[PDB]
Amino acid sequence: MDLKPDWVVGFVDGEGCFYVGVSRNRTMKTGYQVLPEFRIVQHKRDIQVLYALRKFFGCGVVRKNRYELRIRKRSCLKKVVEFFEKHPLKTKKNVDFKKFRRILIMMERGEHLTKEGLIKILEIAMEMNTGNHERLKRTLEEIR
Amino acid sequence: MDLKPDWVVGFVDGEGCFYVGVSRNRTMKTGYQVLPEFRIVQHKRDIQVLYALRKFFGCGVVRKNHDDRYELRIRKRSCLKKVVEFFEKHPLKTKKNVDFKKFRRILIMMERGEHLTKEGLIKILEIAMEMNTGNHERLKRTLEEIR
Repeated sequence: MDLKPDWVVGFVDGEGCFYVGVSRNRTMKTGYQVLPEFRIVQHKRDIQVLYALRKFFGCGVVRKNRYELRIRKRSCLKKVVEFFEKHPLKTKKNVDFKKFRRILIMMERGEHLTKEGLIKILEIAMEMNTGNHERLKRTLEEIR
Repeated sequence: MDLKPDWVVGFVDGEGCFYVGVSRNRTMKTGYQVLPEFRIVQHKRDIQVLYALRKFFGCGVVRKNHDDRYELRIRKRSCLKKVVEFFEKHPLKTKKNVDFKKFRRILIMMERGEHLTKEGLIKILEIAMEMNTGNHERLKRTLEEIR
């Protein structure tokens, strides 16, 4: 499988998901962990595409949920982010992408380690289309 | 917005559906009309993409689907022909290509008028049933009516 960058942009506009989860994790000073992730889900008949996309980005995990390319490692997410800056998404995923990127930058620069940075991140995540709004709302309430 | 061909391929690989329906139609000697179509469904916030694809192909209708969803639907023979020739030039990468190839075979058959004959229509229904679309039991009932 050989994939052309604009083919990848099209496929991700269609199938890709930029997500930021937050879970309780009382090890963290703040009490919470932010979990950004990028995911593309395909039926098993198309698992080849998932491996081809892993090869394209040079990183990621292909796993069964229905199989998934899931990217969690910040180094790998960085490559994803710089790909989509050079080759922008076309749908509303572009807007989720930009919030996703902003959170990733904040985390790389360690801003999530303060109460105020965590709060800022939660607010940005609540503006994304990818679920968990009520859940983000409830953790904002616990932090305050 | 303007789209690049490779982007269209990528997007259709992900979200495209090649559909072959059938309905009764008394004006046909065979008693039925095959209705191939290409559809792409999106949430309403991405309505703009549907109009971009419509502009890219230069044909098709954007319409409500259900609830908060909308569709680009391409049905007219002259438009389907433009879709077929596009994906001949720029092949799909996923197993959407298998559906596409079955879809193209059917349209080629329908251009040749094969749907006007019993055996030609039967063959079309049989190919449609090998496709990954949610219409099998309807195709099956139609074959039973025919026989």
